[PDB]
Amino acid sequence: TEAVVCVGTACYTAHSGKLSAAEAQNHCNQNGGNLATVKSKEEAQHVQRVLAQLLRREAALTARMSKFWIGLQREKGKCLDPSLPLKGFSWVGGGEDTPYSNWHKELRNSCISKRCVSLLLDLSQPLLPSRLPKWSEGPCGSPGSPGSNIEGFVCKFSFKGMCRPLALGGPGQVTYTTPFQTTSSSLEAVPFASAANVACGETQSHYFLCKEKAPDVFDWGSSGPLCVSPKYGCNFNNGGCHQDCFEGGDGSFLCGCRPGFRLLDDLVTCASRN
Amino acid sequence: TCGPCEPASCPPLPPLGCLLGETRDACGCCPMCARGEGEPCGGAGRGYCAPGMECVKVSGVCVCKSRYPVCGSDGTTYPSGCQLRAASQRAESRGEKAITQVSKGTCE
Repeated sequence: TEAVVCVGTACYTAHSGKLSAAEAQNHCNQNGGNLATVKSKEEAQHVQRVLAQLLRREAALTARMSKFWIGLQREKGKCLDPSLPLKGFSWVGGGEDTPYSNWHKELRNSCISKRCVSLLLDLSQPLLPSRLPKWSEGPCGSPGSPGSNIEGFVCKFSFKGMCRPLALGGPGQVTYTTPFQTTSSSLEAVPFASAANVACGETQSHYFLCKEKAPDVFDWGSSGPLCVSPKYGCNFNNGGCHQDCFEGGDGSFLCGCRPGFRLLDDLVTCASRN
Repeated sequence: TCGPCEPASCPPLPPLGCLLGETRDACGCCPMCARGEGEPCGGAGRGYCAPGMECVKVSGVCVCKSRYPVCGSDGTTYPSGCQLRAASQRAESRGEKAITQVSKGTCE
C-alpha cells in the first residue's frame, strides 16, 4: 500500500528507496508535484504521518536513523544567514521563507557547496506528533550514492480543491485513483480530477469522478449512500449517513437531519441553517 | 424516473418545522418531515420513519423499537421511549427544558 495523506488542498506521498535528492525531486516532478515542504508546524505532522505509515510497513528493515528527502536546499553560492529561520535555504518548489524550523546539531557554514535537507527520524523511539522529525542538511548525493541513511523521500502535491470520500451504506470497497499514479482506498480527502471505483458487494461496479460542481465546490455526482443492501439497512454503518438514518420498509432508508439541520443534494450529509 | 427539483414547487414545511427529523421526498427532491409513530411508510410519495422507529408492514406504519413505557424527567410516565423523545423536541421548539429519559417502566 502506497503511503499517502491528503489534507486541505495538498497531498503527501512517501516512497522508500535510496534516491539522491536530484532523482527524488525528478520523481515527484513526473507526477506533477515536488518534494515535500515543511513550511508550517501543521505540515510537519502531515509529513510525519505519511512517513509513520511508510515505516510501519517495514520499520525493522529501515535503519534506526532514517533520512527522508524533502524540498529544501541551498544551492552553492552564499553562506547561510543564521538570522533567517530557514537558514538561507529555499523550497525546491519555490515560494517564500517560513518562520518554522527544526534544525538539529549544527549546520556547516559552507558557502561553496550546494546542500540538500532531509528529515531525520529515530526509529528506536516511538513516533509521536510532539517529537517532530528534525532537519538535517548534507550532500545531495549522486545516482547510486544518495547519501548516509537516505532511505526514502516525500513528494508533496497541490490541487485547486478536494472532494469528500464516498459514503457507503452497505458492504463495498472504493479505490480512489488520485491524479498522481498513487491509488489508495483510505483517503481522508480526495483531490480534483480523481477517479473512484466503487466495488459494491462482497458484484456491482460503480465509477465516479471528482468534478467542480461549482467554484470551490467539488462533488462526485452521486446521490445517496452506495452499496445499500436491504439485508442491513441502517444497521450497517448507520447506512453511511451523516448523523441520522431514517427507517422504512425492510431495508430501504434515507439519511435524516435533526431539527434545525438540512439535508444536502448528497442525500447523506446534514447541514444546519443556523 | 421523476420530475426535476423545483424548490418553489415544494409543499412548504410545517411553520414550526419538522420536530422529529428532515429528509427529501421519495423521488429525492423537496423537503419532507420524518414520520412519527403509526405513520405510512414504504412504497412513490412516501415518508420514512423517525429515529427509533420501524416500518412494520407496499406501505405500513411506523412502530417504536422501544414498545415499553418509560419514566421521564417531567415526572410523567410515557407510552414509550419514542413518545418521550417526540414530546422532548417540542419543549426545545417552545423553549422549555428538554425532557430526559430518567428510567423505564412507570414513574415512582
